[PDB]
Parts: sequence; C-alpha cells; structure tokens
Amino acid sequence: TLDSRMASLELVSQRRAAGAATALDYQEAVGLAEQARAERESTERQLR
Amino acid sequence: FKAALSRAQGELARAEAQLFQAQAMVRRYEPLVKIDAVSQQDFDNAMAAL
Amino acid sequence: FKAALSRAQGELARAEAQLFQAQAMVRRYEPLVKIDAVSQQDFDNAMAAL
Amino acid sequence: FKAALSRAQGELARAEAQLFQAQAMVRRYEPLVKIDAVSQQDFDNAMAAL
Amino acid sequence: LAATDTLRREEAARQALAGSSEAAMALAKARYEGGVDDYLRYLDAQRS
Repeated sequence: TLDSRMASLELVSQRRAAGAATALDYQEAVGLAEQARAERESTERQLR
Repeated sequence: FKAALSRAQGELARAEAQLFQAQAMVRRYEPLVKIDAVSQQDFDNAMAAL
Repeated sequence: FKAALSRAQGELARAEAQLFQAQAMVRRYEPLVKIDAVSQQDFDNAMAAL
Repeated sequence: FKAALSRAQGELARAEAQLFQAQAMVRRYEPLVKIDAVSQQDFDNAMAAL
Repeated sequence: LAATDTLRREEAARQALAGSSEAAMALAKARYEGGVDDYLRYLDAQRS
C-alpha cells in the first residue's frame, strides 16, 4: 500500500511539475503518503 | 439604423462585460499561479479566455 | 410582419427572463460576498452575467 | 471594409488564442502520457482539440 | 525499544503530514485572500 502511495505521489509530483496539477493536489498526495508511512510504522510495531 | 446601432452597442456591452470578467479572473489568478495555488493549466485557460 | 414582431417579442421575453434570473442571483450574492459566504470570483461572475 | 477587416481580425485573434491554449495543453500532456500520468483518452482529446 | 523506535518514525511521518496540511493552509489562505476561494474552503482547510 505504501509503495502504491509513493507511486501516486511521484506521479502527482510529475503532474504538478508539468503544470497540469495544483500544489494542493501535490500536498494531499504527500499527506496520503505520510499517512501510509505512519500506518506502516504502526504495523511494524505490532509485528515486533 | 438607430435600432441597429442599439443592437450593435448591446452586443458591444455584452462583450465588454465578458472582457471585464476575464480581466478580473486573470488578475486574481496571476499571483496565485506564482505560488502554484492554481495549476499552470488553469492560468493558461484563464489567459486564453482573456 | 405581425408574426415577425411576435417572434422578436418572444426573443425579448427570453432575454428579460434571463435578466430577471441574473438580477436575482446578484441580489442574493451581494450580501453574501460581504461576509465572504461566496467567493469573490463567483460574485464577479454573477455581476458579469448580470 | 476596414471595419469588416477589423472584425475578421478579431475572430482570427480569438482563434489564435484558442490554438495557443491547445498547444500548451498538448505540450504539457505529451510528457505526462508517456508515464501514464494522464489517461490515453485525455491525451487523444487534447490532440483532437489541438 | 520496538515501540520507541517505531513511534519515533511514526511521529516523523505525522510531523511531515502536519507540515503538509500547513502548506495546504498557506495555499488555501492565499486563494481566499485572493478572492478565488470562499471562506468555506478556507475553514475546511483549517479543520483539516
């Protein structure tokens, strides 16, 4: 899931770089990636 | 001919109102695109509309 | 000629209906934009439509 | 005749504005569609618009 | 130890997320003061 989030984040980053997307979309993609990372940390803690 | 002139002036007023709207849109969008608040595509559409 | 006048009057009636709608929209937006209930872009669009 | 030419030039200027906008759209979409950032359908729509 | 490590990384992710929402604040406020977005969008961003 996090790999998917980073893929979407990179893709939206490219779209913003090309100007087809606002910085708001890039920011929300960043937030989603951070949320997935936090979820991964929680699952890592549970596994440990 | 006065009636035709009135019609032409009415069309002119409509076009001028649309132009004022487009000018306002571009004036508002210009600083926003500088900080990427609006997409470069949206600003280009606004400029084309203007 | 009577039919042509009737057609033109129909077109004028449609234009008056559109004007009435735009007037009502601007009247509703005018107090709202002062408290920022509607975006300044939307108010300027309403004014342009009027 | 000068007025007719001015009107035609205005129409041409509008067409050039639309062409410029479409060119910008396609220029932005062309690198994006290769990485599948935009749908192939959207790129074909942009090409059709251009 | 596992909790402390995973929680350090999780707090890093959550701090990045908060920074992202604050960037959304900067952008939404800039739009609102620019007259493009109404107050509702700005308030929604604030709540987020």
